[PDB]
Amino acid sequence: LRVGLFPVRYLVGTGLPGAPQLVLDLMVDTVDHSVVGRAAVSQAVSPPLNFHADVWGSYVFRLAIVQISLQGNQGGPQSNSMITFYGELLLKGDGKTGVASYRYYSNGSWHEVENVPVKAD
Repeated sequence: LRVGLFPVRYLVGTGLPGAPQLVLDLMVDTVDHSVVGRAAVSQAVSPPLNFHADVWGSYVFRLAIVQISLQGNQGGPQSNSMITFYGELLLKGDGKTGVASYRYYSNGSWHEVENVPVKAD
């Protein structure tokens, strides 16, 4: 409801057959430097991976990287559900490309995807 917000969609992954794919639909508040949105992790493997989380975090600019830290769960930050997602995006300063790592919880275990490409749109 305040002026300072914009959306952005990031596709995180190598894009290789059978590789994990993370889609982040993010809201960015350029005043408080805060971020909120959704994470979806899928993989065209057998069985199908359909992981989802409400995510939140913040961004920081260092001179040129824009670093976005995210964590997530079922419901968001006011929910007391366990954190099931952590992500760190190291985007180039234009906010359109970069590298990312993340960890997600599924089937009683953590799964980590490290240093994969990031693109917007």
